[PDB]
Amino acid sequence: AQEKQDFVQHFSQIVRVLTEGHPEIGDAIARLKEVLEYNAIGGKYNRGLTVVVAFRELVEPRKQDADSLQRAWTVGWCVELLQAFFLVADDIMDSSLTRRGQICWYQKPGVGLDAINDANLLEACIYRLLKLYCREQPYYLNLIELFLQSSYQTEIGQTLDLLTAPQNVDLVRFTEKRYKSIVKYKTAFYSFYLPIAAAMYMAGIDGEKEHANAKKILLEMGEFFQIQDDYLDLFGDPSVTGKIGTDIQDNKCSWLVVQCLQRATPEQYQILKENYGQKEAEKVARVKALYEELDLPAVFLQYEEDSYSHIMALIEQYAAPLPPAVFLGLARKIYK
Amino acid sequence: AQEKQDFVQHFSQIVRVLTEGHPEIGDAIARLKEVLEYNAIGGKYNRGLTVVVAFRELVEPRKQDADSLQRAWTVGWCVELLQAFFLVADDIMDSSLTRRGQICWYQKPGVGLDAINDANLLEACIYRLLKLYCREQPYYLNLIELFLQSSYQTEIGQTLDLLTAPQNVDLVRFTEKRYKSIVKYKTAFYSFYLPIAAAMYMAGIDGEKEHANAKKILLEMGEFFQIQDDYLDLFGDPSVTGKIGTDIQDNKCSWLVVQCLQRATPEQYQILKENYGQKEAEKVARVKALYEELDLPAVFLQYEEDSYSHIMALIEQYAAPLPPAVFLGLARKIYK
Ligand SMILES: Cc1ccc(-c2cc3c(N[C@H](Cc4ccccc4)P(=O)(O)O)ncnc3s2)cc1
Ligand SMILES: Cc1ccc(-c2cc3c(N[C@H](Cc4ccccc4)P(=O)(O)O)ncnc3s2)cc1
Ligand SMILES: [Cl-]
Ligand SMILES: [Cl-]
Repeated sequence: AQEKQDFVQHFSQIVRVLTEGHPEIGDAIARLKEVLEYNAIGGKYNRGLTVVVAFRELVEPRKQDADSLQRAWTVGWCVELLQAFFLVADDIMDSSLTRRGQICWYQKPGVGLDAINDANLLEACIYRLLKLYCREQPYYLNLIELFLQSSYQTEIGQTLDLLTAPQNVDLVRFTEKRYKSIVKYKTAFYSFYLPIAAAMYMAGIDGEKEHANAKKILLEMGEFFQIQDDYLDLFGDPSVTGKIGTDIQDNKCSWLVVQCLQRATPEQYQILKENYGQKEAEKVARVKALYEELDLPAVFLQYEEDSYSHIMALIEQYAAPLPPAVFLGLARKIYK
Repeated sequence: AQEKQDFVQHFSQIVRVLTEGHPEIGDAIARLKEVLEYNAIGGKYNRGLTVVVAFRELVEPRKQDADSLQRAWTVGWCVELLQAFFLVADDIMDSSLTRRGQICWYQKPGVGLDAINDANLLEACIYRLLKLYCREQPYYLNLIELFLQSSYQTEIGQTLDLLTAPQNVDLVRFTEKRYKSIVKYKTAFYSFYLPIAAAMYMAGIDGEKEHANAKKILLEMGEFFQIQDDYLDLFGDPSVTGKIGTDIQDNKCSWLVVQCLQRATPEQYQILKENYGQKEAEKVARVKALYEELDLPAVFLQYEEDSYSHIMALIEQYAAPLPPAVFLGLARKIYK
């Protein structure tokens, strides 16, 4: 909330600029506006904010002029638009209903599958903003390359997930090797690496060793973030989190299920194969209870402590010559 | 067919390279292969070929080494991948059934809406190929900018079309101003301008006057191409064309309907408002017949002659200092 204020006020500009002497596309543009208003707003904006906070921590207080700052808030919003893009499109693919307690864009009367083209525009906006605000800067190409690669990392990932978890009831697919691989591609690169990485390029730090080291820390934070994300879906107090859960109820390849699958006598595979993915609550319950009887909440605690220790070693070994404050900023947030 | 041979043999490489020491994404990559094989192949490859033919016509026979040529066949394939991307995604949005006489990707058993992520990968491949083959070249950024802008031109366009023509039976929307605007954004930039424009950049011709002039010729060729595309859907002998038509049968904003709407007594608006968009053949027929009784086939002939004259004036006035052979190559094809 120290720099969240200005970030969200700058949105109104993002839209002003994306929406304008080419008269008869005017209507398409109208609709672009509606799209962004509804789909870019209403999150907690952490990823986009990471770019701003990191940019401030990374630069000479000298070279942080109004223009510099203009570009940090933008490239921050470019990340929130990348996300909206995956989110709109995944929500169609998963046949989701709500998101941020609010009806999904594609479920709205009159949108439906038009949401496909809408998502594509969310993505297109990224590269419009980069041209409008950074075409001049030494790191212009680096930012295009980054976003593009982050998109591809993410898409490869979603493909893996879909292949793993048919919305075709199968647990043989749900392995640790595979789960780590899904999380890395689908959530970790775009959620942890993209934003620090963007800030670094903006700072003129483009050595692929520096990035090699930053990615290493960040990708592991990404694993924890998701593994914690999967724990809370079930056991996390829904008021503390802000969501009912459908990890079991929707045949997801959770961390939970992966670890239960690693730790279960055949007689237990069945009770899981019997009620994982069912709509009935009676069924949703007799997995939860199996998880509880495998002390998995306790196995999570064990992983959280290890993970934590490890992030700090990685920060110790690889943050240099960046301020650890970049990493500890994130670590603080995610280890709540 | 003079240079179509090598173009289609080079595909096999395109795939070899897009699909490879990161072991557990291996499956996602498998699937990418399936995606491209099925969706990049089976067209007539005109747009991608335009890049190759234009590259040859545009360069010093000196500077056309194996490497140069390697990059022309690629950036040609980059265009065929852009198209596959719009095509897969539009075919979902339109609830289409077949395409190239062949079941659409999304209708295949096990694909469905996963086709969304599949289309996104088709698009991602463009930028992988550009990095793999051109990162070094002076025009690398120009080609990224071009493709990105061509994507956005196209998406803006599809948005306009969707807004115009709810798959909501309305003719008031179907105007000439609007039709020209749909065709320009949705089909003309990516089909005519992208490929000549790509070849020019590859040739080191990047002046925005040169491109200003090339786009002018090409966008008008784009209008004709589509306007002819809409004529043939109905009256075009389906063996000469290679498609049954559902321009009327699917409430499309055709050239036909636009011109019939411009030329019709109220008593005729009704007969159109009565049977445009109906599945029944009896209904599909009593529009066709209205079109015939408005001598629209004859109005098409009148437009084809004018259009033709005009393309040549535009070529006369704006081709320089490019070989007219670049433009007359296309004009020859499209004016069949
Ligand atoms: C780079 C980066 C850094 C921090 C975060 C955080 C997300 C988050 C958060 N998420 C919400 C959902 C959620 C995720 C994980 C745990 C609990 C709730 P949403 O996506 O509805 O804003 N909730 C509470 N604190 C945090 S911190 C994300 C990315
Ligand atoms: C830049 C550019 C230049 C020429 C073409 C052509 C397409 C085409 C063509 N299309 C087929 C469909 C069709 C379009 C227009 C008229 C008749 C058929 P498809 O997309 O199944 O390959 N058929 C016959 N000749 C041609 S020439 C496209 C782009
Ligand atoms: Cl400046
Ligand atoms: Cl070379």
